[PDB]
Amino acid sequence: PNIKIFSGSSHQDLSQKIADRLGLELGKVVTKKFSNQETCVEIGESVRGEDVYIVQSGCGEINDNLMELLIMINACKIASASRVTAVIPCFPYARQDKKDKSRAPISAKLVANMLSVAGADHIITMDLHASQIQGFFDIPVDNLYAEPAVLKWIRENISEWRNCTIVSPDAGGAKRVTSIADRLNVDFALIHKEDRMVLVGDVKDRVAILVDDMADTCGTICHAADKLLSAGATRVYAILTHGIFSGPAISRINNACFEAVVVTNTIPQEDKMKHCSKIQVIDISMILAEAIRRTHNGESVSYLFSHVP
Amino acid sequence: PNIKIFSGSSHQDLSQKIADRLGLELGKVVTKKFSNQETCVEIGESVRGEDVYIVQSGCGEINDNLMELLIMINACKIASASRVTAVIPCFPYARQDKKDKSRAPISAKLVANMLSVAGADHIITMDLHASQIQGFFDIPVDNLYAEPAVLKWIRENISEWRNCTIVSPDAGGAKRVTSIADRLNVDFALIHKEDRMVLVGDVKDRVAILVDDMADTCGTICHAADKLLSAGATRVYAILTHGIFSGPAISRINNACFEAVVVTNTIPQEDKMKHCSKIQVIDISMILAEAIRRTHNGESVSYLFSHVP
Amino acid sequence: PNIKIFSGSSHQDLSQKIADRLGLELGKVVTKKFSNQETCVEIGESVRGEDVYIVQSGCGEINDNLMELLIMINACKIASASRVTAVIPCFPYARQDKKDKSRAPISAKLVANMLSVAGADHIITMDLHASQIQGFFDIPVDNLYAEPAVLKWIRENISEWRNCTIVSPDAGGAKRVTSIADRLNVDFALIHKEDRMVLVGDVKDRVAILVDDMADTCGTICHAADKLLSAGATRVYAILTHGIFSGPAISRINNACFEAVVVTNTIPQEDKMKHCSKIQVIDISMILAEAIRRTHNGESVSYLFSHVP
Amino acid sequence: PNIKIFSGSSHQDLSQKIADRLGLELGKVVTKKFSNQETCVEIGESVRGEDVYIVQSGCGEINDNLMELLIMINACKIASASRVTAVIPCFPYARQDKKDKSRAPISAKLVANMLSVAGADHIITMDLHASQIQGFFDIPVDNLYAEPAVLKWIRENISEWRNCTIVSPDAGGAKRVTSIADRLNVDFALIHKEDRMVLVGDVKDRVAILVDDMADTCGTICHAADKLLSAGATRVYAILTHGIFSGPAISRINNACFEAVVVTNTIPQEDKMKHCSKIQVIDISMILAEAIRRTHNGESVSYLFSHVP
Amino acid sequence: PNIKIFSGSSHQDLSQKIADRLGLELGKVVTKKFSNQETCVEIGESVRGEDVYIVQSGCGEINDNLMELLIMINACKIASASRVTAVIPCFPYARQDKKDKSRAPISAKLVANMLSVAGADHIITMDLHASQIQGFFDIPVDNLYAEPAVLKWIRENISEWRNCTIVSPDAGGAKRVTSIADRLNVDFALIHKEDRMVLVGDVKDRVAILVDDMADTCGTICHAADKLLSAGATRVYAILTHGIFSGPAISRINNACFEAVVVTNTIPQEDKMKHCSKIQVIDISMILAEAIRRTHNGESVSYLFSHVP
Ligand SMILES: Nc1ncnc2c1ncn2[C@@H]1O[C@H](COP(=O)(O)OP(=O)(O)OP(=O)(O)O)[C@@H](O)[C@H]1O
Ligand SMILES: Nc1ncnc2c1ncn2[C@@H]1O[C@H](COP(=O)(O)OP(=O)(O)OP(=O)(O)O)[C@@H](O)[C@H]1O
Ligand SMILES: Nc1ncnc2c1ncn2[C@@H]1O[C@H](COP(=O)(O)OP(=O)(O)OP(=O)(O)O)[C@@H](O)[C@H]1O
Ligand SMILES: Nc1ncnc2c1ncn2[C@@H]1O[C@H](COP(=O)(O)OP(=O)(O)OP(=O)(O)O)[C@@H](O)[C@H]1O
Ligand SMILES: Nc1ncnc2c1ncn2[C@@H]1O[C@H](COP(=O)(O)OP(=O)(O)OP(=O)(O)O)[C@@H](O)[C@H]1O
Ligand SMILES: [Mg+2]
Ligand SMILES: [Mg+2]
Ligand SMILES: [Mg+2]
Ligand SMILES: [Mg+2]
Ligand SMILES: [Mg+2]
Ligand SMILES: [Mg+2]
Ligand SMILES: [Mg+2]
Ligand SMILES: [Mg+2]
Ligand SMILES: [Mg+2]
Ligand SMILES: [Mg+2]
Repeated sequence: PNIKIFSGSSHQDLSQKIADRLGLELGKVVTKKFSNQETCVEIGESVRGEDVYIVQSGCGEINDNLMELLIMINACKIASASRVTAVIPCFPYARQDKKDKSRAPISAKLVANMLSVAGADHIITMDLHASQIQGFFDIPVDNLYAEPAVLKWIRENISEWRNCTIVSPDAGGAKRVTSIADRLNVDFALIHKEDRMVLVGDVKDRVAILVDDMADTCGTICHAADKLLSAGATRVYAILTHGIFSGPAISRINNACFEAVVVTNTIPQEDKMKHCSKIQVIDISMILAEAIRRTHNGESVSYLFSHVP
Repeated sequence: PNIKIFSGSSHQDLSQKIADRLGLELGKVVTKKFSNQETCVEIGESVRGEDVYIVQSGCGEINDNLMELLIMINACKIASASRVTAVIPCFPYARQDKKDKSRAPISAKLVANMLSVAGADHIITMDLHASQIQGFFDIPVDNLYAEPAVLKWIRENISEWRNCTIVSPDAGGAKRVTSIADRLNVDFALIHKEDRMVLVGDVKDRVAILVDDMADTCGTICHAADKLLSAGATRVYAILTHGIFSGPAISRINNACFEAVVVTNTIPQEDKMKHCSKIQVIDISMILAEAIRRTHNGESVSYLFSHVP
Repeated sequence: PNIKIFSGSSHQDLSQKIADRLGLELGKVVTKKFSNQETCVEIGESVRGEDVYIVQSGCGEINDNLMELLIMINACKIASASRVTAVIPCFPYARQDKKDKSRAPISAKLVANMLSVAGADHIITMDLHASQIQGFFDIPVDNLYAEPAVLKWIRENISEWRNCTIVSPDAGGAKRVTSIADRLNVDFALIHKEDRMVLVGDVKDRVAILVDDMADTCGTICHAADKLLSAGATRVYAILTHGIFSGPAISRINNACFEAVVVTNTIPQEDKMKHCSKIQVIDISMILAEAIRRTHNGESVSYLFSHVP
Repeated sequence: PNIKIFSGSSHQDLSQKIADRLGLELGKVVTKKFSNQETCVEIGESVRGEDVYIVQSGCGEINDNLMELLIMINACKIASASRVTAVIPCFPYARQDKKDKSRAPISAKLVANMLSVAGADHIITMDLHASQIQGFFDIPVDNLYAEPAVLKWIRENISEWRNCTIVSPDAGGAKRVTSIADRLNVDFALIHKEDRMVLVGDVKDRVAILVDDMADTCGTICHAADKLLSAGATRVYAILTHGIFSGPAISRINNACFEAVVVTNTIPQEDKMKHCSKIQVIDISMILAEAIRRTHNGESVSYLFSHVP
Repeated sequence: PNIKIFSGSSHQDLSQKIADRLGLELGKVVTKKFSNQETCVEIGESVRGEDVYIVQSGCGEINDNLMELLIMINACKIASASRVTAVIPCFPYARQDKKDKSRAPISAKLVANMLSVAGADHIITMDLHASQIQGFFDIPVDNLYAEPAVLKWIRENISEWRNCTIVSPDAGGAKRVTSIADRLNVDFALIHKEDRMVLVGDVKDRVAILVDDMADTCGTICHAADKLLSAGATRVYAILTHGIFSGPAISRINNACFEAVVVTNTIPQEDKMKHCSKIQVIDISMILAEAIRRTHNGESVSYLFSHVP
């Protein structure tokens, strides 16, 4: 059983980077639309008895990409692939992980059920919005972390990183920032709203680094950055694993005081970089490629939680 | 068939680093000396049907270490190991690779024959003194290169690396330096002796980096560094993959003008670092571990010739 | 046990010269081709209990000549010759002596293995491309040197030889030229490429003598000669032990500034001399004959490294 | 371990047919000549841990093709292929399988030794001239038979095949023809020379089918066909597994009385078909492909001795 | 072909004694260490067509001496010596001649393989620990016996030798002592441990002579001597062919009751004699010289099993 990497249409550059790191060519697949806009998928090579990995992120036209992924999984499964793995760098509907006093769907659970019923045997993803989403599955889920790559970027790009403060934009992400603060041996601050925000932790004359899983409309991080500059910070960075940047995010970032907005490439960023000078991209294709290769060879994946490959 | 890593007594720190990078514990082996100083080897665990890797460098008490390696290979082979690989970071007797108008042995060929007859199926080594030594074997030999790690060190440690000159100490190593000069887009200079040395290539007001496979007595690199300072160089570095440092090497380096003497850890360096402040060590255990893991899994090893893992 | 000299079809003039110097007639052998172009060999006399020497150079139709040599060795060995020696003035595939970051064969090692398995007990050759090729064998290899004959030619043909400069075309051959420069007590210069070439050593108003093991396409020596004339040299000679002269070599030499291109007769040269006026031939049949006679009589062969017989 | 099929330059059409029947693409390899006509081989993809099959027949420029095959085997073996198999449809030097009161080489044994020393683990060939050549190896040799394909051709092309006579051109091939005569339930005749030939077996008013392993100069089969027409045969066919057709074979066949000269495609035939109308080709690529696939999967190869796949 | 005797650095006095008995001078060889402690060997005279004997015992720095011997053998073999013989008075790793329910090497077999692959044609040794080691070779091995010299010493040094008892220290050596007891016409006793030892055979008022192949730490012979004095012996001698005397052997012998500890000079003894008064040395250089001369002249070597020359 050999590795076969297939790309959905969502993030083809990431799939190519992963394939190069694995020393493989992308599997032959046609993924287009019929005239009535139904997804058309044709696997152009035999996957019989192979270990198939389908790379598709929850970005762009999310429902189209999700249906493409489900259809590709189904096609590979009924084509007698030995194992089918969904590599989903940004998990769609992850923020709908609970009801919370509302007659709302748990869309993340529905997506997990659909992936299971399509025939996925395994899920590889990066920085799930809530790690409880792992429990939405009955198949194994490897939730990778961008934190090693983030730490690497911080050390090689922020000269004052030993005196910086890692800041959570809200009370929800504090855990994450504390982890980073522990790995860098720096202070960590929290910010939460009472339209006013309150900040705990000295940030004067120090570089502040907001850290988060995602930036969708960037209202949260822009408000946090305004507060950090109010409290005497020297420069404010924002580091996010998922740069969705929908709606007014680009305009707000352009009008914000960030020195840089670093995001990983779990979502393609070329279009946003055109209209926003201060967006920078961390490659995480090495982490994804190593996770694929370790799941295939039966090596430890959790080794990657703390080690940059 | 699983990976089993065994350490000879020559370089136990390197073996441990490799084992950690592989996520494995070192195999149980007793390697001591009988009273009459014959090597005693006892494999403390079953290696039947396993892929065995024995790590032993040509350093320290070279003949003792070589005999230890041969005895361990023999013990694993008659213990029904599926495959036995010798991981020899610094190949012993590599400099005796030819006769050249002398009634001399070709000791490198003798060592290759002894390794083959002991039962080695495969050799992993780093920067063979002459790559023709690969032809001394009939079994496959993977000759790894420290060059990716050297390039990484140069970029992250020499601030002026874009304006530096890579210098060969002699005409023999020019190929190597040209390779490095190609990967950095810098000038390359040669130095050869006519007790006088002649240098080709502008080095004034520029950082010079001597590059070589090994430093035994360091007469070559010390003379080259003196010449480089004569020709107006600003600082002179020396980068070698094998830091043997025998005889008067430490005193000469201490009396030399080197800013630093960077060597890889194919040979243990802790004792030399005690008596020489300007020696610095590049870890190459990641390259060796990746080579072991790729030979085991049937992935491409030559991928490592240009990529730091 | 008497000497029997057999000629392959590659270089019959050299075999005849060697046989005359030994006071012997060439052994009766038929070496032709079957209709389907397979080599046909028939030993026309008994070689039982004899010391057999088969002369065949790696020239012309190289694979045909090599197969002829292997077949003749096999025929003599199963005909109960006491000892079989391959006299190979120019060793085929000598330039494929290593892999060097390529998925390439080590063809020189393969040729050595084939010669050993055909039944060769001993190899006599001249100026191996790399002396490490000696280690590719387990049988003894005598690598003779054309240097004594070259020194003789230089003294008797270049009137200004005491003020000449011996020049290496590249960094690889410097050793050789230094040896010659030591035996003549003259200056030695190096030339290496950075499409531009750099020359170290005064050559103005002095005769320059490029020295090398072989000239295949003569791009190297022609570029070196152009550079030497640029640097004010009076006349430029080229002396090579192996005159392969394949491809465009004859046209380039005809368009080059060489006063003469001296080569030994390890490879037949009559055809090339027809189309190139400035090619001159040094006879080395005396060295080969003396080496054969000394190996037969158990006298010192290395005596020939410095003495013209 | 996957199948990798590599083509030598001798018979690229056959290699492509085999690759298509296996559902594979031919492995990336460069096989050209250096300027001095030495074979140049570069394996363009990793073969590490793979089951490598190199297809090269003993045809055309036989010594060049044989050296190409040996060099490719060596390149794959030192590139750490798990297993290397030589697929040699027509075995070179097969007719030099003995000495027989001559001081001649046993060239077939030399070729076997060279293949073994190059690193071949297994040989697949078709209709060895003498099956004793199998004993020239110590590695397994699968000698396939064209007889099933020949029987198929006879039944579907000769309408009178139930009343035909299978004829041996000489006493040596009688076994073969008897085998065929047994599988068709027809008469079998022998022909041997006393310049006159004597024929045993009624052939009047019956179609005669000469059968043989090879046709080199076609003197044997042309003389046999003349004798068969003398003895009242209606039509004479010739069926050979190896159509070498060297020397005057094409002219003799054109002047002969054969209805057809059927040969297998162990040797490329397109050029000969241009100048000879009555040559016809049986495809045996299915037999070779099935043999490769069965050796790879550990299924029975001898199943193919009697079954067309 | 003449005799050439070369000395390794292990036992130069023995080599000189052998050379004098042969009427020869020791061959010119340089055997030193490079700076990094690799063995350096240079044969200072032509050995072409000669019968070369290299004398090196398994004593002192055993792995260094063994590597020296292998390198010297290789140098002589590629220097076209007609025959190379290793004269190894004490065979290294002889006690590691089996595994015996342990995952241990058979180091003696490895040493034999290394000697064969270095190019040894013949082995001369004295009192192999187990004569089965002869079967570890495919080349002839002459295992000489010190017994004639021991018998001579006993008769000329022990006045009561006709009434003495020859004693084995263990059950393993009984054969040897019985041989001696047969040649002297005396009683023979055995001793074996049950920390207690049991002795069979009357030894009261009689001189006892322990006999053995080697004394390494001398625990065995010291315990045996204590038991012999317990059983009423008058004086106790110990005679060993190999006096290794490593570890605490000298102190134990000094504290033991031995009248004398006689050893042969297969291992140099001058240093041990300085610190131990009761060590005495039998010269066996006459046996070794006669064995060399008889192998050279084709005379019977086994003649020496019973005759002092
Ligand atoms: N794609 C989406 N874009 C924007 N809002 C979304 C999206 N999907 C779900 N939501 C809504 O966003 C809210 C979830 O917000 P969020 O994850 O920031 O906070 P939380 O889950 O309440 O707390 P926390 O993550 O801090 O523990 C819900 O009201 C949910 O319906
Ligand atoms: N361990 C050793 N320490 C020192 N010198 C050694 C050692 N082993 C061999 N030598 C000697 O060193 C010489 C080889 O030197 P070196 O490798 O620097 O140059 P080279 O092979 O002549 O040329 P180059 O490597 O530049 O092509 C030989 O004379 C060899 O005998
Ligand atoms: N017959 C041949 N003709 C031309 N090129 C060849 C031939 N055989 C091998 N080569 C190629 O030529 C190259 C070897 O070149 P060359 O011997 O001039 O330099 P090198 O070995 O890199 O260095 P140097 O000899 O200076 O130490 C390799 O790429 C090899 O594949
Ligand atoms: N390529 C070749 N082309 C032509 N003749 C060859 C070739 N190779 C060898 N020969 C010669 O052909 C003869 C072998 O002929 P052939 O195989 O037809 O008959 P055989 O071996 O004597 O008997 P049979 O095969 O009938 O049992 C030998 O003299 C051999 O030297
Ligand atoms: N150089 C050495 N010094 C000490 N012990 C050694 C040495 N080499 C091997 N040994 C160990 O010594 C043991 C062999 O002991 P010894 O030869 O005295 O007895 P044996 O082979 O069991 O029996 P015996 O020789 O009486 O038939 C083994 O355990 C072996 O590993
Ligand atoms: Mg939430
Ligand atoms: Mg949040
Ligand atoms: Mg060297
Ligand atoms: Mg050097
Ligand atoms: Mg070269
Ligand atoms: Mg060159
Ligand atoms: Mg025949
Ligand atoms: Mg026939
Ligand atoms: Mg024992
Ligand atoms: Mg004992």
